[PDB]
Amino acid sequence: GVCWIYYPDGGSLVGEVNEDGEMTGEKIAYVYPDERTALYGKFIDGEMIEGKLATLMSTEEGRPHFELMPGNSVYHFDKSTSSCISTNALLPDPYESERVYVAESLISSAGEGLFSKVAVGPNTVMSFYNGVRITHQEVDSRDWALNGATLSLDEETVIDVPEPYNHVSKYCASLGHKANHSFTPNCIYDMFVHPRFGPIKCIRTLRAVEADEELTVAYGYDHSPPEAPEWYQVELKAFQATQ
Amino acid sequence: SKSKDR
Ligand SMILES: Nc1ncnc2c1ncn2[C@@H]1O[C@H](CSCC[C@H](N)C(=O)O)[C@@H](O)[C@H]1O
Ligand code: NA
Repeated sequence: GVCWIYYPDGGSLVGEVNEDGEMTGEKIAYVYPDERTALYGKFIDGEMIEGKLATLMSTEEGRPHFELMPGNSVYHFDKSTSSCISTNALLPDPYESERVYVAESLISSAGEGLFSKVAVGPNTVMSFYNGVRITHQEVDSRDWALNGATLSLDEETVIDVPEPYNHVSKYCASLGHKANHSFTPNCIYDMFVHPRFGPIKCIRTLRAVEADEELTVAYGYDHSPPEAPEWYQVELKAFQATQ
Repeated sequence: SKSKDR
């Protein structure tokens, strides 16, 4: 009967597979890593065609029972390209929206930062880092002023949130690019397979975090190639002294 | 590399 297929990050696809063993049907769901928030509806071979926001209320004999959320929030597989970040740049991720918000950073002169909405435990996925997909060659050969929000995805791809999409008034489908740097972070970047964004990275807590605590990540620039923006070099000197 | 987390 029903099958659950988990990703390493804890998200899953669940439903009755078809005669070919594929996640294809009108009652398939992607379930986020809270094992509660779900996108339920039409999938073809595990690709989300029309996922409606739902809550996983219970399971019976392994079968998930959902309640659809009010409204008509629907989502589809919408992987970015080199030039298009999203078909719905202003449509937030529903899992992320209940976990983080953007506000002025507590770090001096650091602009906006990303904050926890609620108290969470260690190993909790908080936020998604989606962006356009460009090459290391393009990124490495341009000035640092353009590389504020670049995140390496793999050996071939860098994810970027370029102007003006680094303003939430123009892009808020994901918010991972809003987390500031710390050499003593409370989060890490981790691999994530998202039903809307595809293979991206996420921000995951490494320890318990309180409500309204700023989320920080080590940006992990090369210290001995330091190939890094000036503010990072300045704080690296500071960090190294406390050691 | 001019990107994070490489
Ligand atoms: N520890 C730190 N100190 C100073 N500036 C920081 C910082 N961590 C991040 N930043 C700033 O944040 C940018 C990366 S994007 C992070 C979100 C950004 N503060 C925003 O308002 O959208 C960097 O270019 C730098 O301007
Ligand atoms: Na799950």
